Amino acid sequence: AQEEEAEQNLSELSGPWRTVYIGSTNPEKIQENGPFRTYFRELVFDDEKGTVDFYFSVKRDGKWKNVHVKATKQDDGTYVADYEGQNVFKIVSLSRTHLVAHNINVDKHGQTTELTELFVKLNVEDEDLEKFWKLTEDKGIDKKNVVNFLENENHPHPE
Amino acid sequence: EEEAEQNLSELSGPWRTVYIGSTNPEKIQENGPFRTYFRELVFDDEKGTVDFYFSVKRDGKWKNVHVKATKQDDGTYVADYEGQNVFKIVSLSRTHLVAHNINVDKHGQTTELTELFVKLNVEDEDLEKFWKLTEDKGIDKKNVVNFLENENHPH
Ligand SMILES: O=C(c1ccccc1)c1ccccc1
Ligand SMILES: O=C(c1ccccc1)c1ccccc1
Repeated sequence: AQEEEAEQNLSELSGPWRTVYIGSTNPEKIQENGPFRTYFRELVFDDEKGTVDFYFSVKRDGKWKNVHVKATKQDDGTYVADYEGQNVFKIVSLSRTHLVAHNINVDKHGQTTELTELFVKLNVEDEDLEKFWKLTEDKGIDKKNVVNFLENENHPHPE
Repeated sequence: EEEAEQNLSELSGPWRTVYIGSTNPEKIQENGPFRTYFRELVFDDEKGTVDFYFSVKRDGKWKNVHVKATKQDDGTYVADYEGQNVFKIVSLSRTHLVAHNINVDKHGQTTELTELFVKLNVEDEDLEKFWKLTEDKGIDKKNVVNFLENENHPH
């Protein structure tokens, strides 16, 4: 026989995530204007369809682009996705706080690039959200006069 | 299983704004001085100060701003930024900060703000796992980009 089915409950991990480090066997891919110099914003895991949606930003041709990629899991355990070629992505380490992954990309010219990455989750606990809303209510502030900086398109540029 | 010793200076590092509320909506609307995107906070126990590093859009352009707040005997902080500010920390832990700020501008107008900020924690064991994986794939350390420091020092 082989290995047995892997238990999964990644739905919980969905939410805002950020890029910490990305390594590459080909520096061109992550250098300025590179296709994989990706600033993550959000990750959504769906245990039913067995997919992962990536929402990130990349600067291309001097302009900033918000990209949405959808990855599909395989019996293999790895995920496949189309972005600047074909990608085979593997989650090496995962938890409520971090994600260490390895990705293999083959561009249109058949060039194979291997990338490693570390991403961290921006966790907002319910207890702390309640403390904010109560405080906000005590100061007589209208829910309408509250801005969400986690999901706002009008944000600073890292480069 | 181990955890770093808890210290105030241990709270220093990359922080992000989650929510900001204002009694005066104009202060946090686009081009408002308090629509602040936090980058880093630096706490200093000995000196009784907190250094704020954030970005704010003004006249269609992003500005990086640094503000140093000083603690008072009553535990609150004072800071000079678009008038005088009295900053109060309502709840603080390794992962979150809830604060109340009172601001009085150069015209005598008072605005009361509330905010929820979160810290971006990078654990030592997670960094090691990343570096072990990176070397396993024969990736040179100079072929690695630090995205966190780019976002913390934008332009
Ligand atoms: O930005 C990555 C990526 C972006 C879009 C599709 C697949 C992967 C990536 C980089 C390094 C490791 C793992 C994933
Ligand atoms: O922008 C804030 C601020 C920035 C610099 C000095 C004082 C206050 C702030 C926002 C929300 C809650 C508490 C304080």
